[PDB]
Order: sequence, then structure tokens, then C-alpha cells
Amino acid sequence: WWRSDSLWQAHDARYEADQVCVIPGTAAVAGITRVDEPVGELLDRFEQAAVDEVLGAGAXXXXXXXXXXXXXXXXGPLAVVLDAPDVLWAGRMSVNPVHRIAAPXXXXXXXXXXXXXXXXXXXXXXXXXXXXXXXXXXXXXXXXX
Amino acid sequence: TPTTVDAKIVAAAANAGHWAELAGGGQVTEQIFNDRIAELETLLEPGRAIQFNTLFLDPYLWKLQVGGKRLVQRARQSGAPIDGLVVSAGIPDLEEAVDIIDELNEVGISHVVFKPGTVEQIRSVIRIAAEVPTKPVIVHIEGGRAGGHHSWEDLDDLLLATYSELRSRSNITICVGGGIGTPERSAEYLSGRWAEVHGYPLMPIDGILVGTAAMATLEATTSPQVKQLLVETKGTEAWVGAGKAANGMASGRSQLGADIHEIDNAASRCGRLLDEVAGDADAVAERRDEIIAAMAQTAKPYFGDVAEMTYLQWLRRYVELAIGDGNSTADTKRPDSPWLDITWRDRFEQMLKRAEARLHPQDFGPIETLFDADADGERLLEDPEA
Ligand SMILES: Cc1cc2nc3c(=O)[nH]c(=O)nc-3n(C[C@H](O)[C@H](O)[C@H](O)COP(=O)(O)O)c2cc1C
Repeated sequence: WWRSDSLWQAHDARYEADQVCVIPGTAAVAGITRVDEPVGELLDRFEQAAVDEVLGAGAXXXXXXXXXXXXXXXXGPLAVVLDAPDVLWAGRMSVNPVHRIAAPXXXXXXXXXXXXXXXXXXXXXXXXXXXXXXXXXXXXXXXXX
Repeated sequence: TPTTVDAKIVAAAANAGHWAELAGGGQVTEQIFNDRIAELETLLEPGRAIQFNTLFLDPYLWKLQVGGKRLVQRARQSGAPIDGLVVSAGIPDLEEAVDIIDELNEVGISHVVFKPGTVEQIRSVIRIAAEVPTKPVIVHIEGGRAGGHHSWEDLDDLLLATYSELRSRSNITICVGGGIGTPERSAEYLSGRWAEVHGYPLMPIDGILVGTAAMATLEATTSPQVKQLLVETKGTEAWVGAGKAANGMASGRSQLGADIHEIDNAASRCGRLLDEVAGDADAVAERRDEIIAAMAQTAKPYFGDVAEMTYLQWLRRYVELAIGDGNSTADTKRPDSPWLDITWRDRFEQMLKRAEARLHPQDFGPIETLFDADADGERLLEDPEA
């Protein structure tokens, strides 16, 4: 009777909060000081200071950090097609057809590998991928003609 | 459970560009939980994706999960944004884990999440990893220094011993968690420098989870007074065995006997009394005066003397406890808040209808046929005093 459903009073309750079971951890509490600090701030605070510590010693103003403020990338259009397993259509998530296009294809062709802009990946399933209008990646599949 | 159950915070955390797990301990049905995902996907901006957390503890939830997993299956068969599943409090057996991994929603699962608490539990997941070597498995290694569900197992020694075998599987993503509020203290586990204190060569980690430090956050539904309470609590170094409130933190056992880390400074009355009552139950009748008054101190009120108490006092006590004046249950019903107590309002009705059932000498024609009408009865309900 005492312990049942004791976790909900910590949220949206006007009652004295010294009567309530509220759940922290022991050692993590020390790291808890700032109150009503947005989630985005705390999680970034972790990432941003982890970056700085990694940057300063080993990286020392790395090309990766400089490329970011200047907008340069890893995994360009050709890689992105072969990387992300999820293919979005509207608000729905689908599996990457290239996963089933790449290997199962009888004849698979990667056109102009080292050159990014002209890069093309085609298959005997009749599915071909190329880039158009910069960031837009164009996948072209065909049935018969 | 309390924190991430709100669709608002898990969305806001994801909209900040971060991975998060929607709590399942606050959702008792497929339908009620499907509302949350719908509220999530609405607050989810384009493309953004979240995961789900489930508990192994009791059979009813595991039977509910059969409907729950098929709900997750149906959702992702419909193409739902939720990209992961988290099994908690225990590690499913191989045949149980294979099912989860191989579900119709599998691609939408994209990885499976397990939380080993013991050396044996770790070795169990390794066997789940070798089961499907091509399926990503994120192994979150927690402590008992963590919050909520507890354990007697050290943070280091477990990971210290089992790390080598964990790295023989490429599909295993090692994630250390517990007792971490900051990037600075958690940086050494990432570099692998943390194992050097124990003499073991560098032992890097792939990821880090923060449970506790995110509770005082702005978008969290934690009450203003409760947040201030979590704050003023002083923290500690490596957990100590001696029974006490330790840095505003003392362990306590749930109804099933498993320990729970709760705040014993912010609230000192519930936890310590519970330990008193627990260790004291043979002679409870003798300490009854001491025990029954302490329930009233923590606001777990018994009723005034049961016989002598007037039916009003009965019916007025339920209204007192169930109906908040500040939140205005009538005004609480209009937004359609999930905090709605409606079973409590239905509880009070069955008591009211019992009162008419108890005192009426006649055929019960006039009274019962009135209060039972929808339009009539619901209007009578929103006005408890009347
Ligand atoms: C209020 C609260 C509720 C929690 N609920 C669950 C849960 O339902 N399932 C679970 O596996 N872990 C749960 N946890 C544990 C966290 O998922 C995480 O493992 C732990 O909090 C990390 O340790 P730390 O917060 O002390 O750093 C909960 C923790 C807290 C504080």
C-alpha cells in the first residue's frame, strides 16, 4: 500500500514535496546543481566540452573542427546513399533499397568513382543513383522501358 | 518512468538533436501509449527519430508487451518514426531476444538495447550478440550507484572483467552509465584512461547515458519544488555501504523487495519510516500509535475511526484527496490531461451509489435511475460538493 505507484507525485503536484519518493542516483547528484536548465543546454554542455578537451590536446584545432564552422563534410552524397539504412518518404520511414540493390544486383555499376559530381551507381534491377541540384540526390529506378 | 513518460520532454530532448528512450512504465495499454507516440510524432519535426523502453519485471506487462510489441510492430509496419527498443530490469532469453530482433518492425528497430546488471547478465547479452552478428546491439552497462532500479554490483569490476569478451563482438556497442553529470568526469571513460587507475590498459567506450542530471531540466515535467529539492542535494564519491542517508541519498526496497534509490534528504519522512515499518513488522500492533501517526506525516492518511466516522466524512474525504482545488478537476478535464483521475471519480461514484444502496427502505426506483444517466450524472460529478 505504501510503495505502490509512488513515482508520479514528482511531476505537476502542488503538495509538499518532502512527502514524495523522488528518484536520483547517489554520485550523479553532485553533478546536479543548475535548476530548470534546458535539456538542450545540458546535453550540448556534455558534447561541447568533450569536443574542446579532444580538440586541444590531440587534434589541436583539427581540420574536422575547422571544416565544421566553414561547412565541410564527411560522407558526401555518394556515401550517404550507401550509409543510412532508412529512406524517408513523406513522414514514413523505409529501409534503404540500395542494401537490396547493391549485392543482389546481377550487374552493378559505379560510374566515375573518384569524381563526386558525376558519381553514378546503377544496377541490373534497373535502379540508378546520381546527384542533381547540389544537395538533392536522385535515385532512378525503371521497369522495362 | 516519471521523467521520460511525458511526450513533451522526450520530443524536446530529441529536437535538441539527441537520442532518448520513451518510458513504458507510465503507459498501461496499447491505446494510451499510442497517444504518446502520436503526440511524439506530432512534436517530432521532420525526420527526427526516438526509441522506446520496456520492463521485464512482471508477467502482466510482458503479456501487455505481446500487445505492446505488436503495437510497435504495427506502428513500424505503418512506418512509425520510433527507431529503437529498450529492454530493462532484465535480459531476455535467446529465443525471446531473437523474436524482438526479427520482428516485422526489425529494420525500424535498427538496433536492440539491453541493460545487464551482473557479470552473468553481461555474458548473456554476448550470447544474444553472437546470435545475430549483423544486428547492432547497444549494451548499456549500468551500476547500482545509478538511480531507480538498483543492484549490488560495482561500476568498475564488472566492466573491468567482461570488457575483453565484449569487444570480440563487433555488433556490440558498449555504453557506460550511472553517476555522470558532466563531460569532464565522463571524458576518461571515453579516452579509456579510466582503466589506468586499476592498472588495466586503456578501455575506451562507445557511448554514455545520463539518467539523473537531466531531471532538473527545464522541459522536464518535474515540479518546481521537486527540482529545487534534487538541486540542494549534495552528491558523493564512490557509494558507501553504511546504512544512512548518504549525501541526500538512501536506498530503499520496493514492494517486490528490490532496492530503489530515492531522495532521503529532500524527503526524509517516507524512506526512513518505511525502513522502520519494514524492520518492525511483527509487533506493529504495539507501535500502532507511532506507526499510524507517521503515515499521516508522510500524507498516507488512514481514515478517522471507521465506525464512528459519518458517511459525509467518508465521501468528503475522497473528494478532499482526489479533487485538487488548485488544478480544479472540472478544469482539469477540459484540456484532456493524462493526469486525469477519472477512475477516482468513478471510485467515488461506486461509494456514493453504495450510500443510496445502504439507506433506502423502498424500491430504489427514484434515486438509481437518476444518477446513472450520462448527461445528468456527469454534470453531478463535476460538482463534487453539490
Ligand atoms: C526517475 C528514474 C526512472 C528510471 N526508470 C528506469 C526504467 O524504467 N528502466 C530502466 O532500465 N532504467 C530506469 N532508470 C535508470 C536510468 O535508465 C539509467 O540507467 C540511470 O538513471 C543512469 O544512472 P544515473 O542517472 O545515476 O547517472 C530510471 C532512473 C531514474 C532516475
